[PDB]
Amino acid sequence: EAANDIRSKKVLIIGAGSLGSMIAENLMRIGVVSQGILDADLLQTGNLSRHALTMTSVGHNKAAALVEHLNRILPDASARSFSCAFPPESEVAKNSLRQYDVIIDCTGDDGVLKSLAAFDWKSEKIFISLAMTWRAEGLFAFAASETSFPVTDASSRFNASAGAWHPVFPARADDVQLWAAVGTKFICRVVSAPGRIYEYFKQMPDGTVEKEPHEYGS
Amino acid sequence: AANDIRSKKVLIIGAGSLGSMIAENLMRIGVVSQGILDADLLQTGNLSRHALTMTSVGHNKAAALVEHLNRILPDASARSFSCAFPPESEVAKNSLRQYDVIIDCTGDDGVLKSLAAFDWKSEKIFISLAMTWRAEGLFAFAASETSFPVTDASSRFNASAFPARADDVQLWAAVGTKFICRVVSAPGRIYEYFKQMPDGTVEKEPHE
Amino acid sequence: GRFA
Amino acid sequence: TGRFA
Ligand SMILES: *OP(=O)(O)OC[C@H]1O[C@@H](n2cnc3c(N)ncnc32)[C@H](O)[C@@H]1O
Ligand SMILES: *OP(=O)(O)OC[C@H]1O[C@@H](n2cnc3c(N)ncnc32)[C@H](O)[C@@H]1O
Ligand SMILES: [Mg+2]
Repeated sequence: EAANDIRSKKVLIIGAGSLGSMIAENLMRIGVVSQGILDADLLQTGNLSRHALTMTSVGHNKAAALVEHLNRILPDASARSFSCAFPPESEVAKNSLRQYDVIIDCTGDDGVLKSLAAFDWKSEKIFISLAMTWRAEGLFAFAASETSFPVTDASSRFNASAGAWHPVFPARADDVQLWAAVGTKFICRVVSAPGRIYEYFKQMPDGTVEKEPHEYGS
Repeated sequence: AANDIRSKKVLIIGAGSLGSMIAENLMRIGVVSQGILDADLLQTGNLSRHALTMTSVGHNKAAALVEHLNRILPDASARSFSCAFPPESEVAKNSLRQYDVIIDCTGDDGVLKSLAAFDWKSEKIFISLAMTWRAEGLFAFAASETSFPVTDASSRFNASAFPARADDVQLWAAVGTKFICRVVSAPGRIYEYFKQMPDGTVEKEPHE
Repeated sequence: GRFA
Repeated sequence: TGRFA
């Protein structure tokens, strides 16, 4: 349904780090041209082992540089940068964030969850939190369609779930790319059917991916 | 290091959807010595499922990918081959015979028999990776021979046999980079067919 | 049958 | 629950 098509939705992504940058790129390539990207940190050389950007963006704000990359993917790309932390201090910035339909949290920070729950979004939004486990052995994937973010329930679900190719080893580019692909699919499924959803994915040593709750396959 | 791809020279024949993303993944984990063999130009329609952007449209796929790969890390040492496999010059064929791991990402049955007909003049780790037409599956073949086993690879592909989006190809790029790293860590005759589900979960069926 |  | 993005 066109009214449940993310390609027509404005999509804020709070956190232009490893997972957020790769998700933002995935969404831009499928046609999500109206993206907001919020991050106050600068890119550094140690980030490049697990990021969408290159050395040309080292020293630049992570949001501004990500938005430059995104606006080179498609002719109608209209990505916009917010070089600050959430929540903003300006009232203009807050009003700009309140124009986005889908608010996608990719920070891994519990304080950001608390800030989302406290911000006055002034209308119903499709909230989507996404983060990985410490060695990228799994992916927490929470979603909700409410005027205020449900921080308590999200935290509860996260706590309840809680060579170098092996998932137990530290995270590499391919680990984050795998969970950016699984999270982009989760983001598109949530927008197609909004509601309270929670899923926990797991990378296995044989190269397979599993989900809790189980849905497809044996 | 003998089991470590970061110290191996890695030729990647095919700088398209799957091969561009695999190359980038490998560069970011530390595979700095890479070759990239492709003769076609990057097209605007390729970008929906590719590692590069509009700034590379109109440029040879190999050269553009190598320019991108050399900007990823300081020690990146990617090299471009703007010709189709096999080369025509005898210098070029010697250049390809310096690479340890030859990774075919073309999906072309002609390249498979070209690999078998090429004289590598040494043992290599050959890896062929391709997807089904709607990226519902991934064919993942590997071998460690002095000549590419084209008959057997074709057999295992035939036995296993909406439009693919960026999240479909990126998932398989990740799976394939993990397959590539498992093969170089324990070389041998390996074949595995993966399948993606609507929620991004992956199932596997290896050949015995 | 195969697409890279 | 430790989470890394
Ligand atoms: O877009 P796609 O999935 O078809 O990607 C295939 C890539 O493989 C390249 N290709 C095809 N045939 C060859 C040969 N013989 N040598 C090098 N590269 C080759 C396509 O150009 C595309 O990039
Ligand atoms: O690299 P990584 O997995 O740590 O990614 C986390 C990213 O999230 C950003 N972050 C952290 N806190 C915030 C707030 N409050 N607003 C926006 N982005 C935020 C980190 O800077 C990092 O890029
Ligand atoms: Mg830093």
